[PDB]
Amino acid sequence: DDWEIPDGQITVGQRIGSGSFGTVYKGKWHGDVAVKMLNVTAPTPQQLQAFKNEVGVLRKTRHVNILLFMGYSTKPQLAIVTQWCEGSSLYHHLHIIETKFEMIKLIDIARQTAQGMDYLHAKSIIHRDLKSNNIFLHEDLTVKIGDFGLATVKSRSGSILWMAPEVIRMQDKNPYSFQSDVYAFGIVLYELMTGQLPYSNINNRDQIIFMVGRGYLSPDLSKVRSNCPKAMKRLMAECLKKKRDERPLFPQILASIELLARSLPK
Amino acid sequence: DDWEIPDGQITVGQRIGSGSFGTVYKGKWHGDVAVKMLNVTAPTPQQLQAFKNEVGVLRKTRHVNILLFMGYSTKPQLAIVTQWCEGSSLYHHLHIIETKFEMIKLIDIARQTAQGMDYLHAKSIIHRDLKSNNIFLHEDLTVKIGDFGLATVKSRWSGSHQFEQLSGSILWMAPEVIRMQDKNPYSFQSDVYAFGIVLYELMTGQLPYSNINNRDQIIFMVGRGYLSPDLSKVRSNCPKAMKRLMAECLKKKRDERPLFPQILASIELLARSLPK
Ligand SMILES: CCCS(=O)(=O)Nc1ccc(F)c(NC(=O)c2csc3c(N)ncnc23)c1F
Ligand SMILES: CCCS(=O)(=O)Nc1ccc(F)c(NC(=O)c2csc3c(N)ncnc23)c1F
Repeated sequence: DDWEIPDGQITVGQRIGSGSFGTVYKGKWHGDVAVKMLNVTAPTPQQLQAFKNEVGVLRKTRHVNILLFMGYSTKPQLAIVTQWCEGSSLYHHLHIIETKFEMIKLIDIARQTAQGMDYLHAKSIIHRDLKSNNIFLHEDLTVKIGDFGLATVKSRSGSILWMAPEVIRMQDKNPYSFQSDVYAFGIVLYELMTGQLPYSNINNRDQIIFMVGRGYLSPDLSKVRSNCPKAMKRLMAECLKKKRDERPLFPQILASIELLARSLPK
Repeated sequence: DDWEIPDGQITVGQRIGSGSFGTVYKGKWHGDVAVKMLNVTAPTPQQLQAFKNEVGVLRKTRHVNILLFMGYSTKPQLAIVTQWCEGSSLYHHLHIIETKFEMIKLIDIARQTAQGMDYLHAKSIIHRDLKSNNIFLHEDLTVKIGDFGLATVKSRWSGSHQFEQLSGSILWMAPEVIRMQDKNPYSFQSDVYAFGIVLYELMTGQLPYSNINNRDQIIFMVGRGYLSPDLSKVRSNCPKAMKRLMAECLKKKRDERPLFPQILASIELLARSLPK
């Protein structure tokens, strides 16, 4: 049972992650691992207690498209250990190196991503930050969705682009529904289908923020490339719906992504 | 938490597992899965209870080189559900479709297999049936070790699954195991021995004792120590450290066999001694 990983066992190496929420280092623990060290130095329950509970959510995940939670540290620091992934994140492929994907592959990344989310949701987990930076291309073929945990350890800016309007207008207590995630997905669809971040012709974040939340600005669905199937535009539009209850849930989304997939190379 | 998958959620499809201890099917449940259905025709509380225990073992595993356990069913029949791997088993590649692997790749397959084994052991689980059919090459480049699951349940239900799967792996059995000298011959080391055999498979592209068609004799001879894998068949470009590690691994005397942490060190060492 308990995934406590006693000190001395994990070797820490090369560094990668910034901000708060933690620092991420590439590690070694029965092979190459990833270690996200929260660096929130010396808790102190019930801060300690909260982390143990946050871990509880992670252990509920077992899926090819969800990042493999392997264990957590308490001693050296508070930390979570996951599988390490070769290749780069989708945000990197698309908007940093500009890897041009074949239309067939693009549809597939989407396919897997929806696959993973459907799972997350079926297991009552709201990601609350689905974006192409948290979608990893492992060996550049398999999709691993990460950073969906530790909402709560953050309860006790700059992924605005994926925020649904209800989320964006920091309005009520909990904007986060499955459909909040669906909308974010929509944005990532638009990402794949146009190899671009939305609203790139507006240089004023607050303006984006204001408009998105009011439904005056929305992503420009006509920047999809020609070899992109008509039905993809139809689904993007469905996930991107400003009223949340107009958005499909994932199983239904999944269905559309499959149906339209095996009408493409034929 | 608890992993029981409620009825009729899973979609069974292609039959793949022959086997008299139930069938492996390619399934669908949140994407492609593998479903192994025990089809010992309806328990019997509490075989059921012990079954659930066996999952306790499976849940303990969370490693890239261990076939991802995804959940279990009891509802229609008893079942274990895992990720579906694309690609084929190491058995299939070596012996059925005769894939010639790059020397670098082969050593890598060894490493991973060793890697996963190390972990498997570092969680006090003995495989008891390591062979190249239980080493799966997902996407042709990641080893997922499977079929180490329902140890006790298998060890203790009426049927010829108790027989077949012993016969099914005489080649990988350590001597200690071959001569049923007592109740428990199975060890970290017997696993190391079987691993030593897959090492042979990888380097020789062959099963051992390929020129001894009488299988009853194999059992006698190996148990007595008159027979062991012919290590002069290692393809001429195999690093000579790997040929030594092989020997080290296959030691007839169990306690001369190194354990995985150390094996892993050797494999990683001889890796660095090849491309550069
Ligand atoms: C099961 C996921 C738990 S979580 O907290 O929701 N996500 C989560 C937890 C710990 C991590 F190190 C990471 N990983 C990363 O941030 C990360 C950055 S690069 C990278 C990589 N090449 N392989 C694995 N993980 C990462 C997570 F994505
Ligand atoms: C760690 C998993 C539990 S276990 O009992 O050790 N192994 C185990 C349990 C249920 C399965 F369907 C399988 N899978 C198979 O037998 C199997 C045959 S082909 C195949 C494949 N392409 N991908 C996954 N699994 C399999 C297992 F290997």
